[PDB]
Amino acid sequence: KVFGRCELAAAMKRHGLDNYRGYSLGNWVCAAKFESNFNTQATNRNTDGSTDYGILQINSRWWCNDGRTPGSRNLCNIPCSALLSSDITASVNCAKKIVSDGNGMNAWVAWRNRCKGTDVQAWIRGCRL
Ligand code: NA
Repeated sequence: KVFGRCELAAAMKRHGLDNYRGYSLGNWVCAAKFESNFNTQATNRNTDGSTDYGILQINSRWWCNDGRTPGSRNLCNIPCSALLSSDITASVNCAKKIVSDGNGMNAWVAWRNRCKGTDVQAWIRGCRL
Protein backbone atom coordinates (compact mmCIF):
# COMPACT_ATOMS: atom_id res chain seq x y z
CA LYS A 1 0.00 0.00 0.00
CA VAL A 2 1.17 3.51 -0.73
CA PHE A 3 -0.15 5.75 2.02
CA GLY A 4 -1.01 9.36 1.67
CA ARG A 5 0.88 11.67 3.98
CA CYS A 6 -2.02 12.48 6.35
CA GLU A 7 -3.37 8.93 6.04
CA LEU A 8 -0.06 7.58 7.37
CA ALA A 9 0.15 10.24 10.10
CA ALA A 10 -3.29 9.14 11.31
CA ALA A 11 -2.42 5.43 11.10
CA MET A 12 0.87 5.97 12.95
CA LYS A 13 -1.03 7.89 15.62
CA ARG A 14 -3.62 5.07 15.94
CA HIS A 15 -0.67 2.64 16.29
CA GLY A 16 0.90 4.65 19.15
CA LEU A 17 3.92 6.34 17.55
CA ASP A 18 3.05 9.97 18.43
CA ASN A 19 5.66 10.94 20.99
CA TYR A 20 6.87 7.34 21.31
CA ARG A 21 10.26 7.51 23.05
CA GLY A 22 9.74 11.29 22.80
CA TYR A 23 9.64 11.41 18.99
CA SER A 24 6.73 13.49 17.71
CA LEU A 25 4.54 12.14 14.94
CA GLY A 26 6.20 14.32 12.27
CA ASN A 27 9.53 12.60 12.92
CA TRP A 28 7.98 9.23 12.08
CA VAL A 29 6.15 10.53 9.01
CA CYS A 30 9.34 12.23 7.77
CA ALA A 31 11.33 9.03 8.30
CA ALA A 32 8.79 6.99 6.38
CA LYS A 33 8.73 9.51 3.55
CA PHE A 34 12.46 9.26 2.94
CA GLU A 35 12.82 5.59 3.74
CA SER A 36 10.01 4.26 1.54
CA ASN A 37 8.06 7.13 0.03
CA PHE A 38 5.19 5.80 2.16
CA ASN A 39 5.16 2.42 0.32
CA THR A 40 4.66 -0.56 2.61
CA GLN A 41 6.04 -2.85 -0.08
CA ALA A 42 9.41 -1.07 -0.44
CA THR A 43 12.46 -3.32 -0.32
CA ASN A 44 16.11 -2.50 -0.80
CA ARG A 45 19.11 -4.83 -0.75
CA ASN A 46 22.09 -3.54 1.20
CA THR A 47 25.71 -3.93 0.24
CA ASP A 48 26.22 -6.46 3.08
CA GLY A 49 23.50 -8.80 1.66
CA SER A 50 20.84 -7.82 4.19
CA THR A 51 17.59 -6.29 2.97
CA ASP A 52 15.48 -3.42 4.29
CA TYR A 53 11.69 -3.87 4.35
CA GLY A 54 8.60 -1.75 4.52
CA ILE A 55 7.59 1.78 5.27
CA LEU A 56 10.52 2.26 7.72
CA GLN A 57 13.02 0.05 5.82
CA ILE A 58 13.74 -2.22 8.77
CA ASN A 59 16.83 -4.38 8.15
CA SER A 60 17.13 -8.15 8.19
CA ARG A 61 20.65 -8.04 9.76
CA TRP A 62 19.08 -7.50 13.17
CA TRP A 63 15.34 -7.13 13.22
CA CYS A 64 13.46 -9.66 11.06
CA ASN A 65 13.97 -13.05 9.46
CA ASP A 66 14.16 -13.42 5.67
CA GLY A 67 16.12 -16.65 5.55
CA ARG A 68 18.85 -15.19 3.36
CA THR A 69 20.89 -12.94 5.65
CA PRO A 70 23.68 -15.13 7.06
CA GLY A 71 24.63 -14.54 10.67
CA SER A 72 21.72 -12.21 11.27
CA ARG A 73 19.21 -11.94 14.09
CA ASN A 74 15.44 -11.59 14.27
CA LEU A 75 14.99 -9.34 17.29
CA CYS A 76 11.43 -8.35 16.37
CA ASN A 77 10.53 -12.07 16.07
CA ILE A 78 8.82 -11.68 12.70
CA PRO A 79 9.24 -12.70 9.11
CA CYS A 80 10.48 -9.70 7.14
CA SER A 81 7.46 -10.14 4.85
CA ALA A 82 5.27 -8.97 7.75
CA LEU A 83 6.88 -5.56 7.28
CA LEU A 84 5.35 -5.28 3.79
CA SER A 85 1.70 -5.56 4.84
CA SER A 86 -0.90 -2.85 4.24
CA ASP A 87 -1.46 -3.24 8.04
CA ILE A 88 1.41 -1.31 9.67
CA THR A 89 1.24 -3.23 13.00
CA ALA A 90 4.41 -5.28 12.46
CA SER A 91 6.40 -2.31 11.17
CA VAL A 92 5.26 -0.11 14.05
CA ASN A 93 5.86 -2.68 16.77
CA CYS A 94 9.32 -3.41 15.43
CA ALA A 95 10.15 0.29 15.04
CA LYS A 96 9.20 0.72 18.72
CA LYS A 97 11.83 -1.89 19.65
CA ILE A 98 14.45 -0.28 17.38
CA VAL A 99 13.95 3.27 18.69
CA SER A 100 14.20 1.98 22.28
CA ASP A 101 17.54 0.21 21.46
CA GLY A 102 19.90 3.06 22.41
CA ASN A 103 20.50 5.58 19.57
CA GLY A 104 16.85 6.54 19.17
CA MET A 105 15.83 7.52 15.69
CA ASN A 106 19.47 7.79 14.55
CA ALA A 107 19.05 4.10 13.72
CA TRP A 108 17.34 5.35 10.56
CA VAL A 109 20.15 7.02 8.65
CA ALA A 110 17.61 8.86 6.43
CA TRP A 111 15.99 10.28 9.55
CA ARG A 112 19.37 11.51 10.80
CA ASN A 113 20.34 12.97 7.42
CA ARG A 114 17.00 14.39 6.27
CA CYS A 115 14.62 14.82 9.22
CA LYS A 116 16.62 15.35 12.41
CA GLY A 117 16.58 18.98 13.45
CA THR A 118 14.19 20.06 10.68
CA ASP A 119 10.66 21.41 11.00
CA VAL A 120 9.16 17.92 11.16
CA GLN A 121 5.79 19.29 12.28
CA ALA A 122 5.27 20.27 8.58
CA TRP A 123 4.78 16.56 7.82
CA ILE A 124 1.55 16.53 9.89
CA ARG A 125 0.38 20.03 9.03
CA GLY A 126 -3.22 20.12 7.79
CA CYS A 127 -4.00 16.55 8.86
CA ARG A 128 -7.03 15.57 10.94
CA LEU A 129 -5.52 13.73 13.94
NA1 NA B 1 17.55 -11.67 10.17
